Amino acid sequence: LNAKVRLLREELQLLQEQGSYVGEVVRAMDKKKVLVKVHPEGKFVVDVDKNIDINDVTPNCRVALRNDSYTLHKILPNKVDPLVSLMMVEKVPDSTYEMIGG
Amino acid sequence: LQSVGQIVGEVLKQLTEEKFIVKATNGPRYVVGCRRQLDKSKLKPGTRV
Amino acid sequence: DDIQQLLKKINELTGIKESDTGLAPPALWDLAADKQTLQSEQPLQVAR
Amino acid sequence: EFLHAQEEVKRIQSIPLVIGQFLEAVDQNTAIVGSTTGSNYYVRILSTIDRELLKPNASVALHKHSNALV
Amino acid sequence: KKKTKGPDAASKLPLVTPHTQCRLKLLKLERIKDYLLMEEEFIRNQEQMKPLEEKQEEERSKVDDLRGTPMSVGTLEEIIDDNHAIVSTSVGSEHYVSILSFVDKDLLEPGCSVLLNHKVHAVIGVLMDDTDPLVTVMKVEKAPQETYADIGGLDNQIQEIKESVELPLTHPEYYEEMGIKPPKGVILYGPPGTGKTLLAKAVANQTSATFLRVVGSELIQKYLGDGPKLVRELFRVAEEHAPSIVFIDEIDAIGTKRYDSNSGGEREIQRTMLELLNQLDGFDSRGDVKVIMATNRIETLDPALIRPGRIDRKIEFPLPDEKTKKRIFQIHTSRMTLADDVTLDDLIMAKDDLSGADIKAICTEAGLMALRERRMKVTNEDFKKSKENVLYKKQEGTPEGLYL
Amino acid sequence: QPSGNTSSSALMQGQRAPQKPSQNLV
Ligand SMILES: Nc1ncnc2c1ncn2[C@@H]1O[C@H](COP(=O)(O)OP(=O)(O)OP(=O)(O)O)[C@@H](O)[C@H]1O
Ligand SMILES: [Mg+2]
Repeated sequence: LNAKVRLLREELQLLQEQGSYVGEVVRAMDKKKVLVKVHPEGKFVVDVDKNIDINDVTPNCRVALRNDSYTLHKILPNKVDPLVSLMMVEKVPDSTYEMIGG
Repeated sequence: LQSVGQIVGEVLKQLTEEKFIVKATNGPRYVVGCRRQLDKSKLKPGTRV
Repeated sequence: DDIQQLLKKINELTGIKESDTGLAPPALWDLAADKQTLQSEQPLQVAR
Repeated sequence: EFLHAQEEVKRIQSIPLVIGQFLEAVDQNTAIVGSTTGSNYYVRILSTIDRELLKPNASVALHKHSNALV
Repeated sequence: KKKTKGPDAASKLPLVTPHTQCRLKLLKLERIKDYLLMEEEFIRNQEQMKPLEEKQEEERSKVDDLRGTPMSVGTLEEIIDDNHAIVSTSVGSEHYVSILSFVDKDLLEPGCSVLLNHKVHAVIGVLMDDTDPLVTVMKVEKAPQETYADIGGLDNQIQEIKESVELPLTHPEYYEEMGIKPPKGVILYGPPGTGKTLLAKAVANQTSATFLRVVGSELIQKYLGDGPKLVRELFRVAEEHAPSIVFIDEIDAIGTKRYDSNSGGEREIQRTMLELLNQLDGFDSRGDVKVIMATNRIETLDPALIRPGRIDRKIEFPLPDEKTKKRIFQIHTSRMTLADDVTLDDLIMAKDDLSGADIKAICTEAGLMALRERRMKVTNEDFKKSKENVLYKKQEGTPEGLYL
Repeated sequence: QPSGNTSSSALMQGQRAPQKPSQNLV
């Protein structure tokens, strides 16, 4: 019982948190600086945190920026447009292969 | 002198007995409730609010 | 196979350098950095 | 104490919140959603919503202040 | 000095000249591998045994903190007074900001991007370069694999294009003595499936200048002002670099007759075409840039793109004759194991209408049909089946010999 | 002359918002 309530309390604690922006990288820079392009508008030069190495960073990727002070947060799945839903059939409850006949 | 001004928008569909989806003129849309004594029968989709 | 793999590795181990901020020689900075540049952010305003 | 904690967690979405639209899911309890005001965001998700309803796109609810997905 | 050669070539070493399972190749690639491992080891020791570091001069951190941590990028537009320039942000909001020291007040010029602070919004630096990731991506850096050895015999065309794009670089003594400007524009036209892109690949494989490659229906954006600006930046980045060359493929998507009609999007297409047309040969200068432009139908082009002065040489690729078919067959089946029975004479002479890609497909189909019955060596009947059973869609004409 | 035509698009300019000034003048 104690473990269960502790877990729930911690989750509630975490939900009280601020969001973050997502940004496109155009190129890295020297001495821990990146050049990013925030979605609404802007062209910023931002700093990385301690848990990410620059060599992970390459042009045209998605990074998360802390909204409080514009720092690199992490690197996340690369871009795609909205039209991928109709593409890549995900389940195939389809016909078999032997009912063709001829 | 103490009035406030208010946003004008339109009711989209009704969602549940107390929840409505509404949209501003040029802002985003929102999910909202409806006030005390407000005769909800009038709240047809498309009405001005 | 391992040729191309080590190619990938050797190219990643290389990135770039910039030195493109336009900073002047330190003599031009003078001690003006503290004296008036520090005393220039707060006194003025943007004035659109 | 457990009862009281559930009581607090219940009143986290009974708020006049905003509609976004789902964009992508990265891993468990985390996603990327673009709000109707532009400004594409990246936020946790609540621990009680069913997962298999949000693959390609959807009308999702976003907390007014924290942008937490509900 | 401009950005210089900026060469684009991996091209490690091709010598696999044995082209079989011989020892020479094994020892040679052994040498290649051990040199590459040696260089990797050197760079590891270079990065591992660095003992010296202070790198702050007790003031670099001072300048770093004086400027804000999340610096933003803006566009200078005027400089009315010293220490009081005027800049603007993205949204077009100007601000009468100040100019601080520690910024070389030499290289700033109206229209150049600058680095600005947040809280006070003054100018704190200059951004050296700004190229969007739609033009740097067009560039090539790993050369494609082919070379002149694979071409099936086009001596006239090869010699022509070599005098066009390659010769003025290596041996530029003659042209000055004669007093001529070498040609700058080339069109490659003809039926489909003949080799127009092979010469592009082969030229890009062996060169010394920068190579830029663009496909036709890509110079188009929807915001009414991006097309022509992107074209202008393309030519700017080409010219600031080395003696580069640009390859525009499948043009007819861009240039077609410039007529007058109703819709605004088509007006945008025409506007972009016309901007490129100016860029290539307009007012004062052109620079040291060559342009190759490839298409499979030519009559539907605007007469203003083709006139000499803008495009100086036109090169037609015709269907192969019986001399060339033997060369093509000899090339595409070189690395094939093959039986003593077959004679390519019958295949080349029986038909009189086919092209390079067609020959390649015949080769692969025949080899696969030989595999079908659990064999490796190829025989004559396999080639017969390959030619006749598929690889032929048909057409009709001149019925029943009205002429005799 | 029937129509199957198309067109381009201009952007939406309205994007700016005010922000709290943080001048430090004594
Ligand atoms: N003379 C030749 N020697 C060797 N290979 C050839 C020759 N002519 C054609 N080929 C073959 O043709 C193909 C090259 O494509 P090609 O350059 O003909 O296309 P294209 O003319 O650009 O066609 P499209 O109109 O489809 O774009 C390769 O498979 C190449 O092997
Ligand atoms: Mg082609």
